[PDB]
Order: sequence, then structure tokens, then C-alpha cells
Amino acid sequence: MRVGERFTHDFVVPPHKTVRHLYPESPEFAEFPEVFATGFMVGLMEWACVRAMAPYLEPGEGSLGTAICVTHTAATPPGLTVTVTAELRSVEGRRLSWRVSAHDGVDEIGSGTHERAVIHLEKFNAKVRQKTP
Amino acid sequence: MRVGERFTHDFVVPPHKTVRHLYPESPEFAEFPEVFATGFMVGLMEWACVRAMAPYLEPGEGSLGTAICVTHTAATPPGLTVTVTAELRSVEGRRLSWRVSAHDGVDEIGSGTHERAVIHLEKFNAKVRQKTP
Repeated sequence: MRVGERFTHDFVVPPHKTVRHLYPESPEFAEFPEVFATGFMVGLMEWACVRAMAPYLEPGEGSLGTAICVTHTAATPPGLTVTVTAELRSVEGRRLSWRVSAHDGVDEIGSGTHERAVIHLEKFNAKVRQKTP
Repeated sequence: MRVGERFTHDFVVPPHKTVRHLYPESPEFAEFPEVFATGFMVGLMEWACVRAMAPYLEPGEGSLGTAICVTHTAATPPGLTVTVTAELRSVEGRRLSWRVSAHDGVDEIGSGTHERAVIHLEKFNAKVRQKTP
């Protein structure tokens, strides 16, 4: 996997990726604008990076996001296509850093950086089962 | 609002706040570990800041998150309580800047910054309509 390499991931925003659907638990969001939530944008960016790195994982490995630093500069109603471009910035062993950017066909909607760490899935699942109450 | 005031927001993590629940349309997330997703943590941080702001908004006003820059350094299985601490850093016109941090009762799980912009809901929803298919 090579620094500078780019991957693109397209996603038509459905009605259920708006703010109120990120936290249906949250009365404070029930009447927010019907626009693509930041937490969902972040998840879409992760998804792009995950798709890009999948062919480069050893069997039984996965990854986790360890940082996200982005802007969200324009609003996207359901129906538009969000294209995330993920560009690999560095690979320090287990740690991968990506420049992520997104646009919805009308506006650039946000960009920034996302870091991931390759993990061993079965090791990880064991050590998370223990801080489980 | 007063700069430097901290607001807490407590949330018991249910089973359905994992990354596979963030994007069920994402087969590529199928075998991810059952831990609190970064996108959900981002939404929880916004939610804390929204609660902090809501008594201080005028009628007709809302807010949107315009940037988020946070680490996500520890994993949280369902059942633990994530406490977000949101501290107001500054109010500059319609821009409110926040220092955000989250802990799951055991570990610090992430920290950084978040920015929001006060919006006139009707004027905003009108601009959104203009780019709705």
C-alpha cells in the first residue's frame, strides 16, 4: 500500500442518514434540519479507508479508527451523491493516515485527516470482552 | 453563554451503537468488533454541545457542527456509560468553539475540539431545499 494512492467511494444519501437518525434517542435532534449528519460523514470516510486497505490485510486482521479531524462546510439533503476521496498519507507499521475529502456533487462538504490502526481481530475481541461489564 | 463552563452528558452505550450499526448497508463492516463507533462518539459530542447551547438560542435558531477534531484512543463495549465533557472555548459571532472529551468510566476514550455555527433554521432549510433533488 503506497503513500499517495487514492480511493473513491460514492454513496447516495438516503433519508435515514440525517441528524435525527444518528441518535433517535435524542429529543434535542428530533427537529434538526434533514441533512447528512457529521457522524455519518465520518463513518462514510472510515468506510472508504476500510475498503481501500482491505486487500492489504493478513487473514484475521482488521482495523480501528484512532483519530478523525475534519471540517463539515456544506449541507447535504437526501438524494445527492456523496463522493469520498481517500488518499494515503503515511504507513508507520500498524498505523495508517489518510487525507479524506467529500463532495456531494454541488459543494465540497468537508475534508481532513483520518488515522487507523491495524488490529488482530481475535486478540482484540478477547481484550474488549474483559472491560465488558 | 459563559466561556470555560463545562457541561457533562452521560450516555449508556446500547448494543446498537457499533460501526456495523452506523452503516448497515456496509458489508465491509460485517466482522468489525462490537465497540462504540467513532461516528457515534462524534454524534454524542455534538449532542452534549447542543444541550449546552439550547437554552441560549433565540426562537427560530438552531446550530450545525462545522468541524470536529478528536482522537479515539480506547474501545467501549455496550453497557458502559460514556460521559462527554464539553467546555465552551469561545463565542465569536455565530461561531461557538468547544473543547470536547469522552470517558467510558474506565478509560479516556477521546478528546479534541468541535466547532458549531448558529443558524436561522428557516433560512438554512431554504438554502438546503435549493440543492435537494
